[PDB]
Amino acid sequence: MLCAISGKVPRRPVLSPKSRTIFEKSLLEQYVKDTGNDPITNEPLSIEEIVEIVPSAQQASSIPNLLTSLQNEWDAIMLENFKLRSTLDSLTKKLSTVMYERDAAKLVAAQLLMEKNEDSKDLPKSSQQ
Amino acid sequence: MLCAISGKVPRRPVLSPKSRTIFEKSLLEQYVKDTGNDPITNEPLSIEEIVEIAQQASLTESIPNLLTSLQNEWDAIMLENFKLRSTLDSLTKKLSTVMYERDAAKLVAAQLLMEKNEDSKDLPK
Amino acid sequence: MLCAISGKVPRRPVLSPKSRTIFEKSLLEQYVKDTGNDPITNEPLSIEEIVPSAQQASLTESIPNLLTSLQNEWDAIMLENFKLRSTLDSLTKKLSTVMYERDAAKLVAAQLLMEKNEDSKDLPKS
Amino acid sequence: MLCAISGKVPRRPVLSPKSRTIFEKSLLEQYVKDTGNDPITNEPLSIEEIVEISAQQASLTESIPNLLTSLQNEWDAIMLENFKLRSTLDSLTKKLSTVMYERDAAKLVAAQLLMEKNEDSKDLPKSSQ
Amino acid sequence: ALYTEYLKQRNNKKRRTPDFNDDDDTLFLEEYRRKYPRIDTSRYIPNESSEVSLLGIV
Repeated sequence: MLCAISGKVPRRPVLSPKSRTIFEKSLLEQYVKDTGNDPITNEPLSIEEIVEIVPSAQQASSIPNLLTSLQNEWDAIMLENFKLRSTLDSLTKKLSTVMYERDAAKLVAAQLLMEKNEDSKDLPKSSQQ
Repeated sequence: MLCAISGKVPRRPVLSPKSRTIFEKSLLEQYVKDTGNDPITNEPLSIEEIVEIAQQASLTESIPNLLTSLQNEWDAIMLENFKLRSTLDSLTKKLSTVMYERDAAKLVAAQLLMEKNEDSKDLPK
Repeated sequence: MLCAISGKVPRRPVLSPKSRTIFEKSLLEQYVKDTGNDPITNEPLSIEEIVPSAQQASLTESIPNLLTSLQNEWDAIMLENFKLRSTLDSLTKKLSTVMYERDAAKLVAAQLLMEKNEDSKDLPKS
Repeated sequence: MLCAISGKVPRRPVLSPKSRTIFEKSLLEQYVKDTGNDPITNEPLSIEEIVEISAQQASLTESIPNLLTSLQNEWDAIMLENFKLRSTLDSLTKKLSTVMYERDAAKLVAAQLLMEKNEDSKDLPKSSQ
Repeated sequence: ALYTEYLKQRNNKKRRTPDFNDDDDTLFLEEYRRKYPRIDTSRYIPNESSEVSLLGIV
C-alpha cells in the first residue's frame, strides 16, 4: 500500500510493464517526462507503457484464506512431530545402549561370583589340612 | 486489490501487457493453456508476455467449529455459483422472447403501411 | 526415476547441490572427472558436492495432498464464474439495445395505428 | 524421495548446500524464519542458500467425501497418532530411569566384587607361606 | 482433547439424506445436491479420460 518513488499511499496505483513495481500516477509521469525511463531498473519506459487506474471489472468486490489458515496450522503440526520424533529415537539410542551394556555388565558378575566362590572352597579345604 | 477472474486477493499477481489487468498467476496460466488469449480483451497473449507484479493475515478469532465453518462456506459458495447461472439462462431466455416480438412487430408495420398506402390513394380520388 | 544425462533408470541416484537434478552416480562421476562441472547449468561441482532421518513417511496419496486438491476445486470453479460473468455482460448488452429498439419502435406502431385509422376515419366520412 | 522434516513426499523439494538433505520448500522456509539454521546439522543456513530441485496420486473413484469422510479421517489420524507418540516419549524417559539405576546398581556389585575376588586370590598366595 | 476423550468432531451429515416437498431450507439443500452432483459427474469424467494410465504411472 505504498508508492516506490515518494513512499506515499497511492490513490491511483499505476505500474510499469518492464519492472513489476506499483508507483503513483503523478510521480512516475514526472519521471517519464524528465527522462523516458523506469526509475527502479533504468530500462526503456513511456507514458503509454504504464497501466493506470484500478482493475475491478467483471469481478465483484470468506473461503480462500480458510484453506490458507488450514495450511498454516498444519505447518506447525509437522514441525512439532519432527522434534517429538527426534527425541523419541535419540532416547531409544540411550535405552538400547544401556540395556545391552547392562546385561553385558551383568555377565561380569556371573563370572566374578563363580571365581570368588572357587577361592573359598580352595582356601577352606587347604586351611583345614 | 482484486484479481479480475476469481475475485480473490492475489498472492502472486501478474499483469497482462495487451490489456492493463492484474490477474492471479494460477488462473491466467490455465486460461492461456486453454486458448492463447486475454480473458477481458480477447487479444493474442502468451505466458512469457506476463510481468510478475498489502498481505494482511486473517485472525478468525479464539477448531472443531472451524471444520463446520469451512463446510458452511463451501455450502454457500456452491449455491452462490448456482444462483448466478440459472439467472444467466433466464436472462438469455427472456432476451430471446424480445427478439421474436421485435421481428414480429416489424412485420405488422408492413401491413399497417399498406393500409396507409391504400388510404392515400382513396383520398386522392 | 530417470537420469537426465543418459535417460535410463539410474541404479545409484545421486543428487547434485548446484543444479538440483537426479543423476546416476557412475554417469555423473565421469562427467565430473572430465571437467569439474554440473552437466545441466555448467556451474562448478565436485564429487564430494554430489550426495530422511528418523521420522517415518508414507506414500503421497489422495493432509497436504488433500489441501492442494481443494485449491484445484476452487481455482477451477472461479474460472467457471468468469464464463457466466462474461456471457452475462454480452446478453445484458444485447438486451439493453434490444429493449431500446423495442421502445423506439413501439412509438411508431402507435402512430401508424393512429394514422391508418385516421385515414379510414377521414376517407369514409367524405 | 521423502522430506526430512514432516515425513512427506515433496511436491517442490529443495536441497540445502551445507548439509545435503532434501526438504519440502514450505517446511524448510518455515524453519529458517523461526531460527536461521539447518534443522539436521545445526549449521548456518538462509532462504537464498537453498537450491530448488512430478508426483502422481490417483484420486479415488468415489471422490462430499473429500469434505466429510476424508478430511475427518486426516484430523483423526493426526490427533490419535501424536497423542500416542506423546505416550511413547513418556515411557522412554521412565524406562531410561530404570535402565540407568539398574546399571549403577551393577557398577556397585562389580566394585564390591573386585575387592572381594583379588583379596581371596591374595589369601591363597599368602596361604602357601 | 480429541485424542484423550476419544471423540472426533461431527461433520455435516446433511447432504446425503434431505427430503422432497420440504421448505425454503430444503430448497437450499436440494440446490446443493445438484451442483455437487454436476461437479461429481465432471470429477468422474477427467478421471476416466486418463483412466488406468494415471494410476499405473503412480
